[PDB]
Amino acid sequence: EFRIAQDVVARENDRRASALKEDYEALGANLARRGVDIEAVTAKVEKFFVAVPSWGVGTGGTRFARFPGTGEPRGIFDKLDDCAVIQQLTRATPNVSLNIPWDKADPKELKARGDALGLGFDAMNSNTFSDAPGQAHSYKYGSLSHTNAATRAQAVEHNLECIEIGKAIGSKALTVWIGDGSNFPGQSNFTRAFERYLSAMAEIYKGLPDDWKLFSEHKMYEPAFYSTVVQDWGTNYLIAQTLGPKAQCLVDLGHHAPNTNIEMIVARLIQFGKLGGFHFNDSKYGDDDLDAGAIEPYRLFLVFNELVDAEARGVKGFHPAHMIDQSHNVTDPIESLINSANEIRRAYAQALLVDRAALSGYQEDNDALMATETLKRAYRTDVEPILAEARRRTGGAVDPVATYRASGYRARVAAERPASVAGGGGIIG
Amino acid sequence: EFRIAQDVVARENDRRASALKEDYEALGANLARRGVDIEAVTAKVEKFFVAVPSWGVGTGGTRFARFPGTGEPRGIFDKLDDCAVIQQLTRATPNVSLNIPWDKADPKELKARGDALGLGFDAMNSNTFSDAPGQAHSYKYGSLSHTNAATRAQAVEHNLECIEIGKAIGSKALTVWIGDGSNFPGQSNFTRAFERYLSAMAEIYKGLPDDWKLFSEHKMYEPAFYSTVVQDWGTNYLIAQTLGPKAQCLVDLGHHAPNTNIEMIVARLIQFGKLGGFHFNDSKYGDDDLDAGAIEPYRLFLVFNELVDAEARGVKGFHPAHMIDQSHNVTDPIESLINSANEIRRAYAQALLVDRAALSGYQEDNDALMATETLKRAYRTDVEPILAEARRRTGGAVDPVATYRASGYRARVAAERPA
Amino acid sequence: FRIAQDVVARENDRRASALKEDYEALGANLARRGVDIEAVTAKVEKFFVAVPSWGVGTGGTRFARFPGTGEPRGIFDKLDDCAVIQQLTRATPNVSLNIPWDKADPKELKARGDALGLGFDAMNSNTFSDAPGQAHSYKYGSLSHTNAATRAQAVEHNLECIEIGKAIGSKALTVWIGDGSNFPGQSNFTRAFERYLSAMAEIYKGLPDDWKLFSEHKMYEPAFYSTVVQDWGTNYLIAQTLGPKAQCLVDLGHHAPNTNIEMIVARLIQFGKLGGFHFNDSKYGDDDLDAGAIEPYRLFLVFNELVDAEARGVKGFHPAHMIDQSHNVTDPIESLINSANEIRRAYAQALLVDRAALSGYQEDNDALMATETLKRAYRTDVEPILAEARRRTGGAVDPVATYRASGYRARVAAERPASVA
Amino acid sequence: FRIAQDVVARENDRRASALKEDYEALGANLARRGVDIEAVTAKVEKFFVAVPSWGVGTGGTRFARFPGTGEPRGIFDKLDDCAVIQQLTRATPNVSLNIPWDKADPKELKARGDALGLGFDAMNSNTFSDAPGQAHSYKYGSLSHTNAATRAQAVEHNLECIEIGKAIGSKALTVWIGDGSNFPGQSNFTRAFERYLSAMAEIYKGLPDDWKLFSEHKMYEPAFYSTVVQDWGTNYLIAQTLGPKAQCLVDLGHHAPNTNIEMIVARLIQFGKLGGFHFNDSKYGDDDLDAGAIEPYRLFLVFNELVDAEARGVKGFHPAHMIDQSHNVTDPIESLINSANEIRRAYAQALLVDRAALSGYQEDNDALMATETLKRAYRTDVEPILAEARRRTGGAVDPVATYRASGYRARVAAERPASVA
Ligand SMILES: O=C[C@H](O)[C@H](O)[C@H](O)[C@H](O)CO
Ligand SMILES: O=C[C@H](O)[C@H](O)[C@H](O)[C@H](O)CO
Ligand SMILES: O=C[C@H](O)[C@H](O)[C@H](O)[C@H](O)CO
Ligand SMILES: OC[C@H]1O[C@H](O)[C@H](O)[C@H](O)[C@@H]1O
Ligand SMILES: [Mn+2]
Ligand SMILES: [Mn+2]
Ligand SMILES: [Mn+2]
Ligand SMILES: [Mn+2]
Ligand SMILES: [Mn+2]
Ligand SMILES: [Mn+2]
Ligand SMILES: [Mn+2]
Ligand SMILES: [Mn+2]
Ligand SMILES: [Mn+2]
Ligand SMILES: [Mn+2]
Repeated sequence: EFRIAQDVVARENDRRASALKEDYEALGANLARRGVDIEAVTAKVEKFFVAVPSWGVGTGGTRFARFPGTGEPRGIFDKLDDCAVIQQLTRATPNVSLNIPWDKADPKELKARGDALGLGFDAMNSNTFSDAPGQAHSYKYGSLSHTNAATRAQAVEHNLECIEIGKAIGSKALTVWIGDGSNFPGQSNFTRAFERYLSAMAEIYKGLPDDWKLFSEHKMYEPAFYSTVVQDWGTNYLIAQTLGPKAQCLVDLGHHAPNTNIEMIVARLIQFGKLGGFHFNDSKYGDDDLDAGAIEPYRLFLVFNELVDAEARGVKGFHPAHMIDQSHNVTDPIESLINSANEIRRAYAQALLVDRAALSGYQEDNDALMATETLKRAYRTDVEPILAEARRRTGGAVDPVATYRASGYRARVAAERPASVAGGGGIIG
Repeated sequence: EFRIAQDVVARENDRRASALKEDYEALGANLARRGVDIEAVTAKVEKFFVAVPSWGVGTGGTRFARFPGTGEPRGIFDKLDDCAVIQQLTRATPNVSLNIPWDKADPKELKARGDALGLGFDAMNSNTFSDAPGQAHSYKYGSLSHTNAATRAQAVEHNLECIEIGKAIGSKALTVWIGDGSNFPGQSNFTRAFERYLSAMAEIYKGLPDDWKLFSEHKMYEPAFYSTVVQDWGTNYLIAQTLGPKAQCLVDLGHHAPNTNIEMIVARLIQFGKLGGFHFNDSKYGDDDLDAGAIEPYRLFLVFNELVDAEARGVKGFHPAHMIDQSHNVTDPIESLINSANEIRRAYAQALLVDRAALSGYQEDNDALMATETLKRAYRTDVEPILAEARRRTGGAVDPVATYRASGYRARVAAERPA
Repeated sequence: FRIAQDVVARENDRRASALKEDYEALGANLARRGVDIEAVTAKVEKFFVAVPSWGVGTGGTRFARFPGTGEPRGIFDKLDDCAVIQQLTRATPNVSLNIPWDKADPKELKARGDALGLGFDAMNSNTFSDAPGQAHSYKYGSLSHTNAATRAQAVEHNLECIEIGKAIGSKALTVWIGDGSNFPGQSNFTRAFERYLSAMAEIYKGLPDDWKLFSEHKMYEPAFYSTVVQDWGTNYLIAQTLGPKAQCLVDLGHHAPNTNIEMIVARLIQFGKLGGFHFNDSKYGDDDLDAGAIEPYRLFLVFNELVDAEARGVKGFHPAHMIDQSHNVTDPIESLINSANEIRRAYAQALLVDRAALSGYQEDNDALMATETLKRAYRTDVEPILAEARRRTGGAVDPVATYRASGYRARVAAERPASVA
Repeated sequence: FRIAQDVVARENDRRASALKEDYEALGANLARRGVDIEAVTAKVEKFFVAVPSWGVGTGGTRFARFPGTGEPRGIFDKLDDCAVIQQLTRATPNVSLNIPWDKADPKELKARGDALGLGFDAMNSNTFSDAPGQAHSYKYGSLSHTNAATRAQAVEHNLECIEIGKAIGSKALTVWIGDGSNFPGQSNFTRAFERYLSAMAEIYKGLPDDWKLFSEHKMYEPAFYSTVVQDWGTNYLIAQTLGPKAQCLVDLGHHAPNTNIEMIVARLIQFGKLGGFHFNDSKYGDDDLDAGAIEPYRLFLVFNELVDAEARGVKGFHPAHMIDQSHNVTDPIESLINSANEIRRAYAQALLVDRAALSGYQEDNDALMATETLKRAYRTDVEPILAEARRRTGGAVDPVATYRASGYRARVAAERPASVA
């Protein structure tokens, strides 16, 4: 299937192939003068992928309000039709992460619907941070770390169910993020709470296929505003080290304390082989979940700088699971995921342009200036031509968001899907 | 009328009377040694009030979920009943802060309900951060500073409506907080948006009654995640200075950047007569909206230190409006509000024990240590006996939450309000 | 007796009647809550925190340093001042030394300590500033410097600190370094850490059987982009890699804005890697302000974790308590005196927590009463206990006051010359 | 000429050919975008940023300082080093002096400056550290000190700074103080601020008609609890209270974590009180790192505000640009060279922003395209424009590379004595 009319793609691409040729040829000539074959970079770029969050093709909100756009996806199947667009146009998101029970549906259908749309399935995402209809036990005071054995068991039961559904759709991992924490001093005993969590997580580990991975994800706060059981990579690490070889750490860029050097944390987890994967997005204040690289692009480059360095240093057995974890509250969800996904590839490409040998040289002789400049020369290089050409050759659009608006897709699904109503967000009932 | 049976309050008070006498008298003995009449403090304490927020009477939540308890208030009228409990037991919340359209109801009836319940109404809170049913223009991209004239006109009109309702219930102020901002660089033109906002607030100021005040409330972020038109007290001051004398700044404790010295911002505003009021709550990470004092009680005391100091220095016409802006996601909203209110009186109480003569002296001699230590001798004093005696003398409960749970009130309203 | 016994006496007498009233009032009040003020005072009496030798002198910032009168000229002077603090508070029997700032003949240090009734806490190495003669500079690092020769020299200095430590009775080595980078790309994170790990292992080898090696993390400063030991997570990896004797030292002001510090303490305790603390208060960065002066509640919440571990019966849990501060605008001695009191104050209040009730409210997810349970403890003015504790052990009911009355500062001011160049 | 003309020429001819390729490529790409590359280059050529006399010397922290070789000592060595920066970058024709640090005979300063091809930017008073002989200490504050005489001394010093300034061609006086407190209660916030506003009025009077007075805010350091001029809010209160000649100065690293700095800029511009900037970068606090070495996009966003100010043709908008960094682990010159380069880059890119389309996407609340419109400019490698601008004005294609080729560091190292060989 083709969510976008192939003629629209070819059309809009042809309307740009002229400029693209110039820019590309000019950049390839520059990189050439720098001992780099723009063709090897491009080659690698077309093969780099990140997963799109199913809960991301819909409009997000805040506790204060939600302002839905038009043609909002009604369910998981609609959401899949949308991601198919992002993939067709960028060729960088051939996989979708699901959230249960949100995208709960007949596995045969999901798998079937994806095969038609040319989409696969990334890591399963359990949900014990909200109560579903008929749920016997509330998650108000926690889930996997709740003081009630029955509630923890139910929480464990859910994650287990998530693994079955994923096993059936082709998923190879389970990411566990919970809001388990406390809003007040004394409310929780940090130790007992964690101990409970570790044990509960241990039972989930048993139900993990032999070729699967369990990813735990840390966050400093929200929904818990005083303490969070899985608050930082430190704790996260302790979890991965305890659970077993199949348990790794998930790093969501916007979940760190103000000014945290996030790229070091990536390196530390890589060092001890516990970097399960990422959750790309950007922010300025807290867990803002903004478009990848929209606020701090250099930071995103520095995170990939560690990733490429490991990739280059022959770090055997290093295939992190990349995913986009964003909330689009004031833009078309599709356009954002499209560009956020491209910004990720931009960062990657620039990281592949760094003179690794020259860098080591400067690090070794403590030449701080040239070291940081060595990185900058790569970051400064406008890799758009490479990202564009990569898309074109793989059958994507030279200019993704442009082709999309020209295809009219939004007005289209908008005419097929019911109208959404703007409402509160959760600060009150 | 009394939401809580008077016989239960009396019972629960006699039960603790003996102890309170012991503690109060020991405290009086201690304070007299420090040359402080415990009586004069109790006298001022039972006169300190702070209004409860209607939107805090029910369980709040986050963008990730909302976990309601039992007997949640069905509407504004339910909320007023629960606010009546809070006032009956603490005698510190004789007023309620409403939000329109959230609490929209017939002014005449709200007024009626309030009078019967012994409650009054504090500043009105306009709501142009969310779309009301039927609304012509969406506030998705802003309100008072929206690029589209029609949307700004609609925003202005909403606030003017808010003024009409409040005039009707005995309210004398309009607090304006908006989420206007941008989530991306370039998405907005900082100055132009601000210019629009000022122009829009100017119109509201124009329709403001002359026995009313206009409070603007700054916030660093949320809902906007890159820029916010009214981001800090700097922008806020510009705003109030421009609008006129009836427009002041409202300080919400959790709306500041990390490590910000908030008490200083409070002094500065008083110095330039632009401190309209507070939105009390506590926090640790962002605008957490936690019970006041539950995270940083000392920070709360320092804010009150500036309030009590202003009165000491002689500042005139300073009567900031005290309000509680909290969200209670995992506790009985009512019990939370009860202690938050008490905690606020606690900070005020201790700030009144500060020997200003001694303090001033150490400041002049640059004796930093004795200076800081002078504040600490006040803050370290357990003033609970004074807070309890004050409630006891004014019809309240020695142990508010204790008497509340003994009333089984929550079980009662949970039966009257199917879930 | 650095302070005349009659001064201490006279001053205690003048305040005896009030201490009696407040103490007995607090005793009654506490008795009503099922707490033995007596049992608390007795425990408070035995809570000791080590004073840093480098804190008894006026500290400064990169912009300036405003010394006071009577600044100590050397380690022996500092010890004399440390004895003033211990005599009056009775909460600081030990002193933490810094090599090479305090380097001196171990036998004289030991003798001056014994004579003053002072012992020596953990030894602190210094490879964050060059010393004269140094064959290699620590500009670009020390234990993790790219140059092996530089790392060797850092390792040697640490072993040397151990030797000095053994002679004066010390039982641990604390290692804090500025090693890091100010520019992205300057250092290869992983490689700099492997180097450090390799260097620390060697130091570990030189540890006595009854010694411990403490690694202290810090988010930034002097490194402004990356610090090798940046947070408790990296710190944990170090403790776990080096061995049983290796633990983590937590300095309150070394964390990112808003970091829940008490949790980290809880985490290290659970995994047996809580070596000790460096107490001090802060508001913006590693301010090193007097403990409890800014956030007294946070201090109490850290101690709540400390007292709870005891309550859970964690075995082999004996963390090293030390005060790590800089006093830039007060009399170093007066600040350390009160900082010591604030900590005993936090500790005291932690002991007043009705944990049986706390455990109840926690299990019942009664968040409000839970938090309220801690507050009942924290809101108690424990000063009478701290003062009575001092009296019974020969300290001053009002330390700073007795110190001012003794004219000590003025005395040492007339005895010590100010540094001119 | 500090650096040899044949070296510059040599290094430039060496890179001139490839520069041509890149430059013509950008002019091409910028043409298909509707931009005249030669228009940008002409403006870039005239973008100047003052160089701090204290920046040419290796910086340090409260823990240590590792001076490099050939350290300039005394204002004269310093001017000689700043001259290297101006010659190779051509973007720093003027120097900011700090009194008393660079105190000397005005006539000789002015004389030495013309000899080197340097002017003198705003004067910088210093009442945050005590100088030898000083009657009163600034330990507890200067312009806001509680002691009248201490404040008179500060006023007078600043006034002296204006006189030194008038004699060398300076037109403004920047006033940054450490004044604040480290403990709650120590200072009475309002009273201290009143004493400061009163003293500042005194200085204001000494300002010539064309002279301006810049006050600089800082969240913390050296004060660790509260600072008199803590934020831009207080700053504004000061500038609008002292008068038309007094404006606010904004040092990028003096803001609370996560603060939106470019917005503060806008707000001040709109109100005619943006006196100028102090460029540098940070990640934690006032790290005072090389501009754009940490968050280059933020530098651009600040500059996007500065450039838009030109277009909207704003009034009273004439910001004094100064670099205020501290180089602790690199050659002070090389750093200042690339910092001044990074600043021009920001400017160059902000200048490529299609204001028309931007404003278009703003009114339509088309946020994604709006942000993408900024990304199109910022994403453009404007180095070819930077090098070309340098080449046309007598600068070097690759400043640091030419600097290194000139072997200048080694030269001054041989002329100036270190502390140790
Ligand atoms: O904040 C929550 C984390 O980003 C999790 O990955 C979460 O599952 C995601 O936001 C979708 O719910
Ligand atoms: O962040 C919101 C501010 O605190 C406002 O006062 C708001 O109206 C209040 O929180 C109600 O939601
Ligand atoms: O920030 C530095 C840490 O406090 C270290 O413990 C340091 O060695 C101490 O301050 C003494 O210099
Ligand atoms: O003294 C160095 C500089 O650093 C300070 O933080 C301020 O930026 C001020 O400009 C001062 O002159
Ligand atoms: Mn995530
Ligand atoms: Mn940042
Ligand atoms: Mn998130
Ligand atoms: Mn508020
Ligand atoms: Mn804090
Ligand atoms: Mn709020
Ligand atoms: Mn320390
Ligand atoms: Mn420290
Ligand atoms: Mn500056
Ligand atoms: Mn600075």
